[PDB]
Amino acid sequence: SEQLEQMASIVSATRYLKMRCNRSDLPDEQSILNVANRIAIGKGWQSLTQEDIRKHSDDIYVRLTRDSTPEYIKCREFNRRLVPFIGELLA
Ligand SMILES: [Cl-]
Ligand SMILES: [Cl-]
Ligand SMILES: [Cl-]
Ligand SMILES: [Cl-]
Repeated sequence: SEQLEQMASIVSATRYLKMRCNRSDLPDEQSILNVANRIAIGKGWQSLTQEDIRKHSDDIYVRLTRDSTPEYIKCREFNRRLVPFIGELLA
């Protein structure tokens, strides 16, 4: 599912920021998943569950850690790209 792929990618990138890019300001995993579930339900996505998003996000995260891009560039790319989602997270 592309909606699941999308949501899971946003959640895994946010985990990457928290774990490897010092983003102490971001909410916890439960909060992030709640917000992803809220967002999905607003977008009319009824099939997506927090467990589906969480499981796929785990798998994406592993792929992200293994990617040979320098870690600091990963951080810079995600910090720029997640600005909208982080606004929903902190709202
Ligand atoms: Cl950092
Ligand atoms: Cl759910
Ligand atoms: Cl769930
Ligand atoms: Cl590196």
